Amino acid sequence: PKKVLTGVVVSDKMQKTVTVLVERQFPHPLYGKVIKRSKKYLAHDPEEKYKLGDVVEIIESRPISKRKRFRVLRLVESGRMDLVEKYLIRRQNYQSLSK
Amino acid sequence: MVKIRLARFGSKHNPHYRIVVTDARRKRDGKYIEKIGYYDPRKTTPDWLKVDVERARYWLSVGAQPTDTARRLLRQAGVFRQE
Amino acid sequence: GRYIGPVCRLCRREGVKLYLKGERCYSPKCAMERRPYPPGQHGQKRARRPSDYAVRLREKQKLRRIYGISERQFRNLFEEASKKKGVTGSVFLGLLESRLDNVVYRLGFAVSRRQARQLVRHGHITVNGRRVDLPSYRVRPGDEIAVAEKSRNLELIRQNLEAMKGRKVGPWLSLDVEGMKGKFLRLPDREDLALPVNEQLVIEFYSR
Amino acid sequence: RNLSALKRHRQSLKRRLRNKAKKSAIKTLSKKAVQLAQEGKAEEALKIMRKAESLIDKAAKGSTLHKNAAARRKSRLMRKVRQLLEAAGAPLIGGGLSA
RNA sequence: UGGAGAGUUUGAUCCUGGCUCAGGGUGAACGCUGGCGGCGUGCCUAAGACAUGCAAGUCGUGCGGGCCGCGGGGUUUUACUCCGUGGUCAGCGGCGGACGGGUGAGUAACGCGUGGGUGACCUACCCGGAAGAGGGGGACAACCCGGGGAAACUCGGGCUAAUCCCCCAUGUGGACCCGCCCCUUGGGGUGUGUCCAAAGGGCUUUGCCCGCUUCCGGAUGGGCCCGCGUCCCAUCAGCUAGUUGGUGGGGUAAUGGCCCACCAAGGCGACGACGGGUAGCCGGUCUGAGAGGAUGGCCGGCCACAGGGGCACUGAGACACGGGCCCCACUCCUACGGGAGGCAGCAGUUAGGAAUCUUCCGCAAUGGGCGCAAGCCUGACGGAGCGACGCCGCUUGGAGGAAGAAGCCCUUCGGGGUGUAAACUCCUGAACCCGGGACGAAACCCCCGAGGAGGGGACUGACGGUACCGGGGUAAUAGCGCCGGCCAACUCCGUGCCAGCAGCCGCGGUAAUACGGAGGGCGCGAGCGUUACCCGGAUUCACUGGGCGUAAAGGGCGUGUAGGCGGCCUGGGGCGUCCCAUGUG
RNA sequence: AGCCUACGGGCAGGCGCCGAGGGUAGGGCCCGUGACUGGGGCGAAGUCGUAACAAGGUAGCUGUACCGGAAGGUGCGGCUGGA
Ligand SMILES: [Mg+2]
Ligand SMILES: [Mg+2]
Ligand SMILES: [Mg+2]
Ligand SMILES: [Mg+2]
Ligand SMILES: [Mg+2]
Ligand SMILES: [Mg+2]
Ligand SMILES: [Mg+2]
Ligand SMILES: [Mg+2]
Ligand SMILES: [Mg+2]
Ligand SMILES: [Mg+2]
Ligand SMILES: [Mg+2]
Ligand SMILES: [Mg+2]
Ligand SMILES: [Mg+2]
Ligand SMILES: [Mg+2]
Ligand SMILES: [Mg+2]
Ligand SMILES: [Mg+2]
Ligand SMILES: [Mg+2]
Ligand SMILES: [Mg+2]
Ligand SMILES: [Mg+2]
Ligand SMILES: [Mg+2]
Ligand SMILES: [Mg+2]
Ligand SMILES: [Mg+2]
Ligand SMILES: [Mg+2]
Ligand SMILES: [Mg+2]
Ligand SMILES: [Mg+2]
Ligand SMILES: [Mg+2]
Ligand SMILES: [Mg+2]
Ligand SMILES: [Mg+2]
Ligand SMILES: [Mg+2]
Ligand SMILES: [Mg+2]
Ligand SMILES: [Mg+2]
Ligand SMILES: [Mg+2]
Ligand SMILES: [Mg+2]
Ligand SMILES: [Mg+2]
Ligand SMILES: [Mg+2]
Ligand SMILES: [Mg+2]
Ligand SMILES: [Mg+2]
Ligand SMILES: [Mg+2]
Ligand SMILES: [Mg+2]
Ligand SMILES: [Mg+2]
Ligand SMILES: [Mg+2]
Ligand SMILES: [Mg+2]
Ligand SMILES: [Mg+2]
Ligand SMILES: [Mg+2]
Ligand SMILES: [Mg+2]
Ligand SMILES: [Mg+2]
Ligand SMILES: [Mg+2]
Ligand SMILES: [Mg+2]
Ligand SMILES: [Mg+2]
Ligand SMILES: [Mg+2]
Ligand SMILES: [Mg+2]
Ligand SMILES: [Mg+2]
Ligand SMILES: [Mg+2]
Ligand SMILES: [Mg+2]
Ligand SMILES: [Mg+2]
Ligand SMILES: [Mg+2]
Ligand SMILES: [Mg+2]
Ligand SMILES: [Mg+2]
Ligand SMILES: [Mg+2]
Ligand SMILES: [Mg+2]
Ligand SMILES: [Mg+2]
Ligand SMILES: [Mg+2]
Ligand SMILES: [Mg+2]
Ligand SMILES: [Mg+2]
Ligand SMILES: [Mg+2]
Ligand SMILES: [Mg+2]
Ligand SMILES: [Mg+2]
Ligand SMILES: [Mg+2]
Ligand SMILES: [Mg+2]
Ligand SMILES: [Mg+2]
Ligand SMILES: [Mg+2]
Ligand SMILES: [Mg+2]
Ligand SMILES: [Mg+2]
Ligand SMILES: [Mg+2]
Ligand SMILES: [Mg+2]
Ligand SMILES: [Mg+2]
Ligand SMILES: [Mg+2]
Ligand SMILES: [Mg+2]
Ligand SMILES: [Mg+2]
Ligand SMILES: [Mg+2]
Ligand SMILES: [Mg+2]
Ligand SMILES: [Mg+2]
Ligand SMILES: [Mg+2]
Ligand SMILES: [Mg+2]
Ligand SMILES: [Mg+2]
Ligand SMILES: [Mg+2]
Ligand SMILES: [Mg+2]
Ligand SMILES: [Mg+2]
Ligand SMILES: [Mg+2]
Ligand SMILES: [Mg+2]
Ligand SMILES: [Mg+2]
Ligand SMILES: [Mg+2]
Ligand SMILES: [Mg+2]
Ligand SMILES: [Mg+2]
Ligand SMILES: [Mg+2]
Ligand SMILES: [Mg+2]
Ligand SMILES: [Mg+2]
Ligand SMILES: [Mg+2]
Ligand SMILES: [Mg+2]
Ligand SMILES: [Mg+2]
Ligand SMILES: [Mg+2]
Ligand SMILES: [Mg+2]
Ligand SMILES: [Mg+2]
Ligand SMILES: [Mg+2]
Ligand SMILES: [Mg+2]
Ligand SMILES: [Mg+2]
Ligand SMILES: [Mg+2]
Ligand SMILES: [Mg+2]
Ligand SMILES: [Mg+2]
Ligand SMILES: [Mg+2]
Ligand SMILES: [Mg+2]
Ligand SMILES: [Mg+2]
Ligand SMILES: [Mg+2]
Ligand SMILES: [Mg+2]
Ligand SMILES: [Mg+2]
Ligand SMILES: [Mg+2]
Ligand SMILES: [Mg+2]
Ligand SMILES: [Mg+2]
Ligand SMILES: [Mg+2]
Ligand SMILES: [Mg+2]
Ligand SMILES: [Mg+2]
Ligand SMILES: [Mg+2]
Ligand SMILES: [Mg+2]
Ligand SMILES: [Mg+2]
Ligand SMILES: [Mg+2]
Ligand SMILES: [Mg+2]
Ligand SMILES: [Mg+2]
Ligand SMILES: [Mg+2]
Ligand SMILES: [Mg+2]
Ligand SMILES: [Mg+2]
Ligand SMILES: [Mg+2]
Ligand SMILES: [Mg+2]
Ligand SMILES: [Mg+2]
Ligand SMILES: [Mg+2]
Ligand SMILES: [Mg+2]
Ligand SMILES: [Mg+2]
Ligand SMILES: [Mg+2]
Ligand SMILES: [Mg+2]
Ligand SMILES: [Mg+2]
Ligand SMILES: [Mg+2]
Ligand SMILES: [Mg+2]
Ligand SMILES: [Mg+2]
Ligand SMILES: [Mg+2]
Ligand SMILES: [Mg+2]
Ligand SMILES: [Mg+2]
Ligand SMILES: [Mg+2]
Ligand SMILES: [Mg+2]
Ligand SMILES: [Mg+2]
Ligand SMILES: [Mg+2]
Ligand SMILES: [Mg+2]
Ligand SMILES: [Mg+2]
Ligand SMILES: [Mg+2]
Ligand SMILES: [Mg+2]
Ligand SMILES: [Mg+2]
Ligand SMILES: [Mg+2]
Ligand SMILES: [Mg+2]
Ligand SMILES: [Mg+2]
Ligand SMILES: [Mg+2]
Ligand SMILES: [Mg+2]
Ligand SMILES: [Mg+2]
Ligand SMILES: [Mg+2]
Ligand SMILES: [Mg+2]
Ligand SMILES: [Mg+2]
Ligand SMILES: [Mg+2]
Ligand SMILES: [Mg+2]
Ligand SMILES: [Mg+2]
Ligand SMILES: [Mg+2]
Ligand SMILES: [Mg+2]
Ligand SMILES: [Mg+2]
Ligand SMILES: [Mg+2]
Ligand SMILES: [Mg+2]
Ligand SMILES: [Mg+2]
Ligand SMILES: [Mg+2]
Ligand SMILES: [Mg+2]
Ligand SMILES: [Mg+2]
Ligand SMILES: [Mg+2]
Ligand SMILES: [Mg+2]
Ligand SMILES: [Mg+2]
Ligand SMILES: [Mg+2]
Ligand SMILES: [Mg+2]
Ligand SMILES: [Mg+2]
Ligand SMILES: [Mg+2]
Ligand SMILES: [Mg+2]
Ligand SMILES: [Mg+2]
Ligand SMILES: [Mg+2]
Ligand SMILES: [Mg+2]
Ligand SMILES: [Mg+2]
Ligand SMILES: [Mg+2]
Ligand SMILES: [Mg+2]
Ligand SMILES: [Mg+2]
Ligand SMILES: [Mg+2]
Ligand SMILES: [Mg+2]
Ligand SMILES: [Mg+2]
Ligand SMILES: [Mg+2]
Ligand SMILES: [Mg+2]
Ligand SMILES: [Mg+2]
Ligand SMILES: [Mg+2]
Ligand SMILES: [Mg+2]
Ligand SMILES: [Mg+2]
Ligand SMILES: [Mg+2]
Ligand SMILES: [Mg+2]
Ligand SMILES: [Mg+2]
Ligand SMILES: [Mg+2]
Ligand SMILES: [Mg+2]
Ligand SMILES: [Mg+2]
Ligand SMILES: [Mg+2]
Ligand SMILES: [Mg+2]
Ligand SMILES: [Mg+2]
Ligand SMILES: [Mg+2]
Ligand SMILES: [Mg+2]
Ligand SMILES: [Mg+2]
Ligand SMILES: [Mg+2]
Ligand SMILES: [Mg+2]
Ligand SMILES: [Mg+2]
Ligand SMILES: [Mg+2]
Ligand SMILES: [Mg+2]
Ligand SMILES: [Mg+2]
Ligand SMILES: [Mg+2]
Ligand SMILES: [Mg+2]
Ligand SMILES: [Mg+2]
Ligand SMILES: [Mg+2]
Ligand SMILES: [Mg+2]
Ligand SMILES: [Mg+2]
Ligand SMILES: [Mg+2]
Ligand SMILES: [Mg+2]
Ligand SMILES: [Mg+2]
Ligand SMILES: [Mg+2]
Ligand SMILES: [Mg+2]
Ligand SMILES: [Mg+2]
Ligand SMILES: [Mg+2]
Ligand SMILES: [Mg+2]
Ligand SMILES: [Mg+2]
Ligand SMILES: [Mg+2]
Ligand SMILES: [Mg+2]
Ligand SMILES: [Mg+2]
Ligand SMILES: [Mg+2]
Ligand SMILES: [Mg+2]
Ligand SMILES: [Mg+2]
Ligand SMILES: [Mg+2]
Ligand SMILES: [Mg+2]
Ligand SMILES: [Mg+2]
Ligand SMILES: [Mg+2]
Ligand SMILES: [Mg+2]
Ligand SMILES: [Mg+2]
Ligand SMILES: [Mg+2]
Ligand SMILES: [Mg+2]
Ligand SMILES: [Mg+2]
Ligand SMILES: [Mg+2]
Ligand SMILES: [Mg+2]
Ligand SMILES: [Mg+2]
Ligand SMILES: [Mg+2]
Ligand SMILES: [Mg+2]
Ligand SMILES: [Mg+2]
Ligand SMILES: [Mg+2]
Ligand SMILES: [Mg+2]
Ligand SMILES: [Zn+2]
Repeated sequence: PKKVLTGVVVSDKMQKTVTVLVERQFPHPLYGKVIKRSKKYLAHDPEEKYKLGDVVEIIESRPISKRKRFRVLRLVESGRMDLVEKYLIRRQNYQSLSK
Repeated sequence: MVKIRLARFGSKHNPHYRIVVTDARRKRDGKYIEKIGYYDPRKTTPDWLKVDVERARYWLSVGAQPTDTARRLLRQAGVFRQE
Repeated sequence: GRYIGPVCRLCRREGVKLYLKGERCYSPKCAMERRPYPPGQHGQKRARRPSDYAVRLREKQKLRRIYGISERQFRNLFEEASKKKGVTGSVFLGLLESRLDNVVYRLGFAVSRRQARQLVRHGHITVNGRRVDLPSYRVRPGDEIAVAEKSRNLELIRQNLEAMKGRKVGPWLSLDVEGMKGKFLRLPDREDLALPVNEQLVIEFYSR
Repeated sequence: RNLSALKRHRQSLKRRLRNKAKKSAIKTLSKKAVQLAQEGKAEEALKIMRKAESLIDKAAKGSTLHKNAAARRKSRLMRKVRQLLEAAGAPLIGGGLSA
């Protein structure tokens, strides 16, 4: 109840807010192979104490804004830009797709 | 308010009511809060009636409401006899 | 509505003796023993090699003709015989001999499986002291399959039952020639039945 | 077709008037007070505030304004009157707000 | 506890490979045919248009009055009008009209499903608990007068009642600013100040009851939010100004860019954003060995809509199918100023279509609304009607009866076949006639008790003289498909690549078991076939369970990004994985 | 500036915001259709040659380029699925 999950911060540009990226894995319905999948969450940070590259725990909470519906609960471990880079690079490549 | 009443079942000409608590606004034969007993209006069998008086007491207390014919069946099932 | 019509032609087609009728089928012909070959203009021509289907078919129809029962009914049983755990082959036969009108024949009250149905519909029958006219009736074990009150005194009934005494019948059956009563001791059995039909053939036929 | 559902409609019209009339008095009285509050005259800016708080709860009895909405008004209402008079004045009248 | 394949590429073979068929299924329709009954089911198309009738009201125990009855009169007596009572018509007032009933248009969405959150919320009537009702005042319909209008309706003037509206008091308690305490999102407790209550009606009248006011709790219902699951196109690759977030405010029952001012410059996307296309979703349903595939009509749950499109009002609850307003289209009335209407409720009509029903009975039952109750209303519902449309039961007889009638068919002219088949004999007795005849119906209500528990007493059946029981009792419809191989079933004649058949392979050009008729046969049977659609077979999108040297298929070759995958040993964590219990399902 | 009023205020009315829809203009997608035209498929007989299957009577095929009524020919390089 009041779901809670862990993920890395990938954005802090917003006022009193951070974007958290959370992975999750599970067996493919027909092919079994444990496949990964993830999703960004806008979290409420009423002090911007949490910063880029921070791994955290966000909890289901009362609606703060249009997209914000989770407050950051606690810092899991600081500094992990390596993960942020993966997500940023994943983005970079999108440029190399259009026409 | 919440009611205790009979929802028809069984074939045509073969009625087989089912004592139950549901909201009055339900559609009779609709989705009910919980069954509390059955009652065959033709006694085609020995157990032509039955009630779980355990919970039936609970419902009447929390604020339930029987039909006047759900009254007959509960009374007969000895729900109001206290001693 | 059941069969109706030339039955001994069936005797001839399946090639086997089908004991449907009374006296005749024991006389010098169930139609047979005078025309052992099949009906039609041919029949007595060099017989043609039969397909797997021919076999599974006939062996199936032979069992159906035997009980002189409908295709819709016959089928609804086979499937019902599958749901039940226990050798579907033998079980299906089981549900067959439990069929009321048939009980009446195996209890000797009738000369034919067909005249058995007649006696039944016309209501000359009872089961635990209650008239019944539906040949379909599934006779449970331990049932007083007696002749009807009114029916007792009757040229046929008396005659059939009279002829019946002494003749011990049915390992799972109990004839009481006294009150013309009889009981379904229990569901029959694999070897308690004898019939010119490999039941496995019918199983294979209804696989398609 | 003469279904006397218009019995209800004729009523809803008589009703709508009482509701609107009740509510306008509130809004206007509420403003007439806060304007006196920001201005300075606490001697009566509060005198009017009581008249509001009452008039609110008044209609709050009826089918008009109801629920926590009665509070929501009285909240923001006397909330604003406090800060306005708080702009140099001190709670002159004992009425309304509690020191 | 469950798994079958065949035909067709060649002179022949093996393999590859497509096509086709046998199966099951249907809200079906069409052809031919058609006896009985029970339970079911029945506009899938034009969310096109609808004549008529019926579908939501009820309370005189909230209040005044109009009309009409019956009982009484009134003041010493009379005008009369007063009282009592019953009905009735509207009005004021209360509760219900948001349920129930219909439809799939729209919606690709927290819509739905599933599991959770709400310290961010509401909840009429019902139940439990705490406390309270003193006093005063007002208005508007009905009614009366006048006037406008064809009508619908409407303007002005004048009285009046109340559980309608309003002021004053008591404040159990509650609301709000502020402080403190505790807890931690707006949860709970407390102090000072301010603010808020109420309606009477009935009877067996000093007593009981229906009702009213405030607060807390419960039950039920519901709003909002979140994880995950939910269609085709990548020949849609980039998307975005309320756009993403912040502060303050607006609005709501409540969170939130839901709306607003100011600020910051962000939010989303190959894990498929944006765009286009299609679609109500589910429990379930159909198929399949299963894994899968397909599907959402009947029933139940949720949603959305009520000719199209907006909007708010009343209310606990609505943007409200049979309420209100505006615009658009259609219908109708008009005296041209103006006015009325909404079947996707039940029947029925019309258009469309291959195709989908009775303008029936009844509130007796169940359920719903209102009422102290009596009772009232209820096309919800319970029944009946029509349609082989589906499922199931069932009839057209049963036993005897010739080395075998007649007729027809074949013939090696000896005979063979239909064939125990028919006739005939006997036996039973669908239909029909007569008698009897329900269950469903005990509670509301009435006395005993106390108006409780308990006991006792009485009323009510549409279906229906129906089911069913008993007595009498007549032998009493049979079709349709197929017969070359798949594939059960063969001969005669006609026809001569003609007429025609055909699901694939193929048949017919004088000798056709394939065309047409006949005889016979096979298969089903009140049905049989046909067309359409879905799964199957199809192991042919292959996870289960396929392949790529020559049969369709390795990129012309490298480098490398994201992704996917990764050696031996020791320890920590316990996400995946696994076991148990429990909740839900 | 009308109405109500216990004079505190209310109603009506007015203005503005948004606003159904309508109008004008310009873009995007999709559908129907269009003289004429391009190739593709099928059909009793057709006309012209004979490129391919055997050295197919110049080994064939292929990418490309130019040329020719037509298959096709030839140049350059490639393949053997030719010797
Ligand atoms: Mg798991
Ligand atoms: Mg926001
Ligand atoms: Mg915010
Ligand atoms: Mg590039
Ligand atoms: Mg691209
Ligand atoms: Mg490009
Ligand atoms: Mg482009
Ligand atoms: Mg239920
Ligand atoms: Mg009753
Ligand atoms: Mg069938
Ligand atoms: Mg009898
Ligand atoms: Mg099978
Ligand atoms: Mg199979
Ligand atoms: Mg109306
Ligand atoms: Mg009325
Ligand atoms: Mg009303
Ligand atoms: Mg096993
Ligand atoms: Mg099986
Ligand atoms: Mg082929
Ligand atoms: Mg061929
Ligand atoms: Mg070939
Ligand atoms: Mg060949
Ligand atoms: Mg060849
Ligand atoms: Mg060859
Ligand atoms: Mg093949
Ligand atoms: Mg195919
Ligand atoms: Mg089929
Ligand atoms: Mg259908
Ligand atoms: Mg027809
Ligand atoms: Mg049914
Ligand atoms: Mg029917
Ligand atoms: Mg429709
Ligand atoms: Mg449909
Ligand atoms: Mg229509
Ligand atoms: Mg009616
Ligand atoms: Mg009504
Ligand atoms: Mg009505
Ligand atoms: Mg009178
Ligand atoms: Mg009178
Ligand atoms: Mg009189
Ligand atoms: Mg007189
Ligand atoms: Mg008088
Ligand atoms: Mg007079
Ligand atoms: Mg009177
Ligand atoms: Mg009245
Ligand atoms: Mg009223
Ligand atoms: Mg009330
Ligand atoms: Mg509804
Ligand atoms: Mg509905
Ligand atoms: Mg219905
Ligand atoms: Mg229904
Ligand atoms: Mg309808
Ligand atoms: Mg309908
Ligand atoms: Mg649909
Ligand atoms: Mg949702
Ligand atoms: Mg969602
Ligand atoms: Mg959800
Ligand atoms: Mg949920
Ligand atoms: Mg749940
Ligand atoms: Mg919830
Ligand atoms: Mg509540
Ligand atoms: Mg609740
Ligand atoms: Mg209510
Ligand atoms: Mg209470
Ligand atoms: Mg209290
Ligand atoms: Mg007034
Ligand atoms: Mg008036
Ligand atoms: Mg007057
Ligand atoms: Mg006139
Ligand atoms: Mg007046
Ligand atoms: Mg008055
Ligand atoms: Mg008065
Ligand atoms: Mg008064
Ligand atoms: Mg303290
Ligand atoms: Mg404390
Ligand atoms: Mg607090
Ligand atoms: Mg509280
Ligand atoms: Mg406080
Ligand atoms: Mg005061
Ligand atoms: Mg007061
Ligand atoms: Mg007195
Ligand atoms: Mg008293
Ligand atoms: Mg008394
Ligand atoms: Mg009362
Ligand atoms: Mg408490
Ligand atoms: Mg509690
Ligand atoms: Mg409550
Ligand atoms: Mg609700
Ligand atoms: Mg909830
Ligand atoms: Mg709500
Ligand atoms: Mg899921
Ligand atoms: Mg989703
Ligand atoms: Mg699905
Ligand atoms: Mg695509
Ligand atoms: Mg395209
Ligand atoms: Mg594009
Ligand atoms: Mg792009
Ligand atoms: Mg662009
Ligand atoms: Mg802006
Ligand atoms: Mg805010
Ligand atoms: Mg509210
Ligand atoms: Mg707020
Ligand atoms: Mg927005
Ligand atoms: Mg804000
Ligand atoms: Mg703004
Ligand atoms: Mg602005
Ligand atoms: Mg700012
Ligand atoms: Mg700045
Ligand atoms: Mg700036
Ligand atoms: Mg800026
Ligand atoms: Mg940018
Ligand atoms: Mg950007
Ligand atoms: Mg993603
Ligand atoms: Mg896409
Ligand atoms: Mg559909
Ligand atoms: Mg839809
Ligand atoms: Mg499913
Ligand atoms: Mg289906
Ligand atoms: Mg299965
Ligand atoms: Mg399945
Ligand atoms: Mg359908
Ligand atoms: Mg329908
Ligand atoms: Mg709409
Ligand atoms: Mg509309
Ligand atoms: Mg209400
Ligand atoms: Mg509303
Ligand atoms: Mg709506
Ligand atoms: Mg409505
Ligand atoms: Mg509306
Ligand atoms: Mg309607
Ligand atoms: Mg209304
Ligand atoms: Mg118009
Ligand atoms: Mg006209
Ligand atoms: Mg006219
Ligand atoms: Mg006219
Ligand atoms: Mg005129
Ligand atoms: Mg005129
Ligand atoms: Mg005018
Ligand atoms: Mg007009
Ligand atoms: Mg209709
Ligand atoms: Mg109508
Ligand atoms: Mg209808
Ligand atoms: Mg119709
Ligand atoms: Mg029609
Ligand atoms: Mg037509
Ligand atoms: Mg019907
Ligand atoms: Mg009832
Ligand atoms: Mg009732
Ligand atoms: Mg009484
Ligand atoms: Mg009455
Ligand atoms: Mg009525
Ligand atoms: Mg009726
Ligand atoms: Mg009905
Ligand atoms: Mg038919
Ligand atoms: Mg017909
Ligand atoms: Mg049948
Ligand atoms: Mg002889
Ligand atoms: Mg012969
Ligand atoms: Mg002969
Ligand atoms: Mg003959
Ligand atoms: Mg011959
Ligand atoms: Mg001859
Ligand atoms: Mg011979
Ligand atoms: Mg002869
Ligand atoms: Mg004769
Ligand atoms: Mg005899
Ligand atoms: Mg005779
Ligand atoms: Mg008899
Ligand atoms: Mg009869
Ligand atoms: Mg009779
Ligand atoms: Mg009688
Ligand atoms: Mg009762
Ligand atoms: Mg009683
Ligand atoms: Mg009743
Ligand atoms: Mg009642
Ligand atoms: Mg008494
Ligand atoms: Mg009494
Ligand atoms: Mg009692
Ligand atoms: Mg009767
Ligand atoms: Mg009757
Ligand atoms: Mg009679
Ligand atoms: Mg006779
Ligand atoms: Mg006959
Ligand atoms: Mg006969
Ligand atoms: Mg066939
Ligand atoms: Mg054949
Ligand atoms: Mg054939
Ligand atoms: Mg065949
Ligand atoms: Mg065939
Ligand atoms: Mg000809
Ligand atoms: Mg000829
Ligand atoms: Mg010939
Ligand atoms: Mg030939
Ligand atoms: Mg032929
Ligand atoms: Mg024939
Ligand atoms: Mg069939
Ligand atoms: Mg068919
Ligand atoms: Mg389809
Ligand atoms: Mg298929
Ligand atoms: Mg296959
Ligand atoms: Mg195939
Ligand atoms: Mg394939
Ligand atoms: Mg295959
Ligand atoms: Mg796969
Ligand atoms: Mg393969
Ligand atoms: Mg190749
Ligand atoms: Mg290669
Ligand atoms: Mg290649
Ligand atoms: Mg290549
Ligand atoms: Mg390339
Ligand atoms: Mg690189
Ligand atoms: Mg790269
Ligand atoms: Mg990697
Ligand atoms: Mg490893
Ligand atoms: Mg790894
Ligand atoms: Mg080691
Ligand atoms: Mg290791
Ligand atoms: Mg170590
Ligand atoms: Mg390890
Ligand atoms: Mg774990
Ligand atoms: Mg364990
Ligand atoms: Mg377990
Ligand atoms: Mg479990
Ligand atoms: Mg459980
Ligand atoms: Mg469990
Ligand atoms: Mg269960
Ligand atoms: Mg003054
Ligand atoms: Mg606005
Ligand atoms: Mg604007
Ligand atoms: Mg527009
Ligand atoms: Mg516009
Ligand atoms: Mg426009
Ligand atoms: Mg222009
Ligand atoms: Mg289009
Ligand atoms: Mg064009
Ligand atoms: Mg062109
Ligand atoms: Mg052309
Ligand atoms: Mg073609
Ligand atoms: Mg052609
Ligand atoms: Mg050459
Ligand atoms: Mg040559
Ligand atoms: Mg040459
Ligand atoms: Mg050369
Ligand atoms: Mg060569
Ligand atoms: Mg070339
Ligand atoms: Mg090429
Ligand atoms: Mg030339
Ligand atoms: Mg040319
Ligand atoms: Mg040249
Ligand atoms: Mg070369
Ligand atoms: Mg090379
Ligand atoms: Mg080379
Ligand atoms: Mg070479
Ligand atoms: Mg060669
Ligand atoms: Mg060589
Ligand atoms: Zn025989």
